[PDB]
Amino acid sequence: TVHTAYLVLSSLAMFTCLCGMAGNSMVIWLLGFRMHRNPFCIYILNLAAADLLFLFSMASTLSLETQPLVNTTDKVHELMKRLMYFAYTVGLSLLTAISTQRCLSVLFPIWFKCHRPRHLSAWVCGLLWTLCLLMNGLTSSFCSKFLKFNEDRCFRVDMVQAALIMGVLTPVMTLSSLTLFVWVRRSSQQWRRQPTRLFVVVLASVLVFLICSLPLSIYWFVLYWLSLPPEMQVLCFSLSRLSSSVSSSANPVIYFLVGSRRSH
Ligand SMILES: CCCCCCCCCCCCCCCC(=O)O
Ligand SMILES: CCCCCCCCCCCCCCCC(=O)O
Ligand SMILES: CCCCCCCCCCCCCCCC(=O)O
Ligand SMILES: CCCCCCCCCCCCCCCC(=O)O
Repeated sequence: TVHTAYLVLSSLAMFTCLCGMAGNSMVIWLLGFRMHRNPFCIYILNLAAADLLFLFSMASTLSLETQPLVNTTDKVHELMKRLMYFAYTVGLSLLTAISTQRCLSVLFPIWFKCHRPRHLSAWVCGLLWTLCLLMNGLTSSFCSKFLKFNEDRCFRVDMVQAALIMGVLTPVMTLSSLTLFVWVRRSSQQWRRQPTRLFVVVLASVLVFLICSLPLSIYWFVLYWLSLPPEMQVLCFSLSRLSSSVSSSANPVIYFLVGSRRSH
């Protein structure tokens, strides 16, 4: 019954996590000190690193939660689960930043070329990492069974994190991507040959972000606390992990391969 769906989806999650390790390692290798004169390369490398950490963290979590969590595979297990959620949050924030950068590259092209700071991406990434680390430190300091545990404070932290994500990251990313789509459609499709590639890649990015990345967020930060019966909460959690791992493994294909002008 449910114990078969759980194990099969966990096996799928492990497989896509390992594929994500391979892909993100290749992307990291291909972006070292070079192929970064393009303003669209710092974000991709940072996203690859964050996705690699996130997929490694689920790989470890799935390996550890198989064997009994008696006394020694529990503290490290929760540590790397917190690491996984931190990396997931920073990856979602990086996706939002990438979409906003792509939108601004066409909404304000003169500013993007002759006025954007050469290191704007660098400190935006640094600020995103710092904010994600601070928020996840708050989350772990109020929700961990080891560090410091509470019910009301943990619920409040989860609620504020869910509000932040679902009211900043999803609206900003969706509006930026749809503004890019509409601007290209209503400004370039009429004059030149229709940019079919741009439309299809933008739609694929939005679709994969909406139906693959959010499930884990909407489960962990919302569906966890709402009173839901068991034997179905496991299914939601496992579907969320599989969708998020698929999204993180497909990010290198949809962001680096589509946009590999330099490596061509
Ligand atoms: C207020 C809470 C935190 C909100 C963080 C939002 C992160 C995504 C939006 C800004 C990122 C992209 C900024 C411009 C990037 C560029 O054009 O190089
Ligand atoms: C962190 C992201 C910051 C984004 C700031 C956007 C700057 C826009 C500046 C005004 C538009 C300049 C180019 C068009 C000029 C015009 O309107 O005629
Ligand atoms: C876990 C906390 C980490 C905090 C700092 C993380 C910084 C990640 C890397 C940001 C900059 C990447 C390289 C930029 C190079 C450049 O364009 O000069
Ligand atoms: C560099 C970014 C910040 C990283 C650290 C974030 C804060 C750590 C977690 C909070 C620990 C203490 C929380 C309050 C404890 C209490 O009120 O009993």
